[PDB]
Amino acid sequence: CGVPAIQPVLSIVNGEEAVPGSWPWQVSLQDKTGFHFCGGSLINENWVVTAAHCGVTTSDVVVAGEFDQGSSSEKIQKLKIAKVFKNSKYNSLTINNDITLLKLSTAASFSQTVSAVCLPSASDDFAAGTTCVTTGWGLTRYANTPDRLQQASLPLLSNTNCKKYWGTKIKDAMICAGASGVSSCMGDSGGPLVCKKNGAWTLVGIVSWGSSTCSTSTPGVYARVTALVNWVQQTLAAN
Amino acid sequence: MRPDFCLEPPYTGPCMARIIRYFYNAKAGLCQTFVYGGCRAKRNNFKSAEDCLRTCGGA
Repeated sequence: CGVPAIQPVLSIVNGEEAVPGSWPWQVSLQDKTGFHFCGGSLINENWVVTAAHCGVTTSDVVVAGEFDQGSSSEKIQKLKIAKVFKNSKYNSLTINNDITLLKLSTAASFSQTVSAVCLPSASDDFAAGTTCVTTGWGLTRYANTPDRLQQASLPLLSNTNCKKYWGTKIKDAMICAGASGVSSCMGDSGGPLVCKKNGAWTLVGIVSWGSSTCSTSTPGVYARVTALVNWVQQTLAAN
Repeated sequence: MRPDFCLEPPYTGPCMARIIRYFYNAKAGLCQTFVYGGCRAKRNNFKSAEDCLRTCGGA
């Protein structure tokens, strides 16, 4: 996990186009017509982790190995969802514990462009200031989504600095990043916020919420994976 | 008469999803589609045009 066969090249609002297939765990969650409503991350061949507010159902599909959503010829994997596991602790009012697991009907076929992201340990400490990366097909301007996968490098923010803006809206299962000239935006939700752990890309956050206008000067808020990974492991073990 | 929430403009919310929902547009008299972010939906937000028209039609 966490090691792309195709290495990404780094120099979402104000992000940049990613190298095709360089973020193999990134999936697009679409309805039966192919409409992209959220992103997600493969954690293994049979499971995808995304945001709870995305409201995924077994009627939606997981699209893996995609780069250009405008290309009909591009080879991809449309995977059906067998069951959806929304964290029962998801708070629809505070948005805390914003995570959902998707169990695929048929396993994804891992390859050069399709593989898993690593999951952190509940005790992992990713320091504030750490430069991480987020990816997705969300709006690049606050409008239709970009056809090609975008990426952006951004720093993790301490809860103290994040609260300087969002105050008490920041809960224990949330982690902030950004306010650095880039911003996640409509369509990015459920997607990954990854940071390197001993050289491997590890899922530290899941795109959740933030500026209602996708402002690049405001902290972006993500579901804190370290606070939710035990639930992830327990769910996989029992299913 | 119809609920006043039917006269409120569509509300995307702070979440970053791209979910298709319907809202009643009193200026046109029809329910139109809009992008909902996934959380904190206001009441003029429906999963189908039919639900929207049955709740806000004519406002």
